[PDB]
Formats: sequence, structure tokens, C-alpha cells
Amino acid sequence: AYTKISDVIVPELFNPYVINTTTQLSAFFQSGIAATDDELNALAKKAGGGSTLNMPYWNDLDGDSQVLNDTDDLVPQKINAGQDKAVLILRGNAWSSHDLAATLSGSDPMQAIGSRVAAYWAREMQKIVFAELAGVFSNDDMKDNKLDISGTADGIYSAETFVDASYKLGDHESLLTAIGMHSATMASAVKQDLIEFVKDSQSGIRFPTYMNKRVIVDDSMPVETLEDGTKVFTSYLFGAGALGYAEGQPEVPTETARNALGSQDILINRKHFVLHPRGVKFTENAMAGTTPTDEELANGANWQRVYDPKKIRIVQFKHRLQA
Amino acid sequence: AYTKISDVIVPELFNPYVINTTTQLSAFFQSGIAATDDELNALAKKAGGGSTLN
Repeated sequence: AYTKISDVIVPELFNPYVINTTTQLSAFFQSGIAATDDELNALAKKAGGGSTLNMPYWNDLDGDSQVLNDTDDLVPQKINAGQDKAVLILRGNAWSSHDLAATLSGSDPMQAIGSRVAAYWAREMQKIVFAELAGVFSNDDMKDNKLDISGTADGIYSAETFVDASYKLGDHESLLTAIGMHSATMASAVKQDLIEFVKDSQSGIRFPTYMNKRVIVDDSMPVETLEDGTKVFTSYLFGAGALGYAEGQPEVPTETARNALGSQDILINRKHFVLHPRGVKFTENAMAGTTPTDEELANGANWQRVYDPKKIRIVQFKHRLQA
Repeated sequence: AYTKISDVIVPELFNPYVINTTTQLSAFFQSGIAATDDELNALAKKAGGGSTLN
């Protein structure tokens, strides 16, 4: 058909392009990390492959002073040690196309299919991490200091409960940046409050703002239902700075192959990456595997945290939607 | 069959320690107390040690 950079498969000149555009286009960003610690490098790249390491830490000395008084002596004190974990995950999928369609629309090879696949993974992470918090951080007594709800049919989501939730970190404020928002909410928001369209990029328009924050319109969210048609939403609020990840490399990032007896040709991607909040430690219990983790069971149960209280940093409030 | 990751040996990993912080931010300075006068300069150093003057 054409020069076919992918269909005659130049593996160079292509894969770096795809990865980078995948990074910039997707947002989030930021919010979350850019270029996390090389810790996740040593977990990602070869050599010393996964699964994940464990890294330690020394909590700070603490204790009372003692009465300094003669005719008595002192007693010394000690330090402790602690543990931390991460995970590693793998992904991939195919494409069933016929090169007739792929470069039918594609035509000029460079921008077309690359831009597409980029936009693809851009949504993929947005699905995976946003699923990663989901069960864990909500289900425990251990985080409850970070969850408050107005639910059970008195609460409005406006102008007050938002503030109080935003102060659920007592001393530490003004580290928070982005507000995760499902659509219908922000609908109820434009219906009432002052939510203020702010134009930064000159000249471009614009990312919406609530109060010195960046709200984020996001399609896929949790939602539940009770009887009596009453609804409940989640809408995480963090803008922490940050989560973390590092890209890492597989072998054969791009592969082109075809089948003689039928008529097809297909594509594959299969990228590695390492992402996890630091944040709670990860463990192994009562799960399948391994590795990588999962989706479902990579959420449903069994995480364990140690810091604790501050510098997590994420908070959730389930609120009912305004009448 | 396969190369089959199940049957090949995986190492594990570590890397250096990092100090952890404990947080309750202690400032409550400046305030009383701060920026002292010299009366206590007379009650601190030797000679003529404590206890307190009047």
C-alpha cells in the first residue's frame, strides 16, 4: 500500500514516539507523578526482574525527656525498623483489523495509527489506577480518617460539606490540587455555585476550576444504587503530588505478522509499567497468581498500610447528588 | 512445552535505607515565648548559679 512504517514495521522511529505521546496526552497529569523514583526503575527494567522488591525505612526517634536529677541515673532508648512494598503489572491486547481498513483510513502512516494507540493507552491508565484505589482505600477501618460521607439522604454537595471534607486533613491543607468528578455532579455544580471558568493557556480554553483547584471531568467512576431510586456517588479528591510510576521496557515492543491461509494481519503492543500509591504497602494474601496481579482481585480485598496518618494523600466522600 | 516462567528462578531485591519523618508540625513560634531579654542572661551562665533570682 504505502511506506507502511508499521506494516513494513520499522520498530525504531515508532515506539518511543508512541510512548511519549501516550504520556503527554493523557491527563490527570498533573496531579500525579512525572518521573517517579528510580526505585521503580530497578523494579521495571532488566536486569533483576520482578516481581516487586521491598524497601525499608527508619521511623524517627521519639519519647519524653527525663528529669535530670542527681542521686539517680538515666536509661537509654532504641530505634525501630519497618517495611514497604510495591507491585508490578503487565498488559497487552491485539488488533483484529484488515490492513485495508487500518491504512484505508490511516493512509499516511506516521501520525494516524500511532496517535490512535496513544489515545488508547491514555484511557487505559485512567481506567487502571482509578480502579486501583477503588476497593482498597475505601474498605478498612485503617483509612477512615480519610473518608467522611454526608450520605443517607441529607446532604447536598455544595459550598460547605466540600470544605469540611477538604479540611479532613487537620493541619495539612493547600497540598490538594485536583477534584475527581463524575459528570452529573458537576452538572449540579454549574446549576448552583460559582464554578469559575479560568483561562490559563494563551490562547486556549480552558481547564475548569472550583477553588484554586483543577476539577477533572472523568467518564468512568464508581456508582452504586439503593432501593427507592436514591443514588450515591464517590468523586475522589486528591491533587496530592503524587502517585508514582516508571515506564520500563519489554522485549519486542512492536510486532507485525500475518496469516496465510485466512486473510488477516494484526498488531500487538504489550507494554510493562509499575504504578502504586506510596502510600500503603502491598501484600500477598488469598489471591490467585502470579504474576501480574489482576484487575478484580487486584482490587477487591487485602491491602495493608503503614505511615500512617498524613502524607498519604487521598480522601473520599460519598455524597448524594443535589435535588 | 515452554521456557515456562514457572520453572525458572526469580531473585528478589532491596536498596538503601531512607529516613522517615514523623509529622505533627511543631511551630507555635514566633509567639511568647521568643526573643528574650537579659534577665535570664543573668540567671543562666555561671558564676553565681541558680536557683532563681528575685
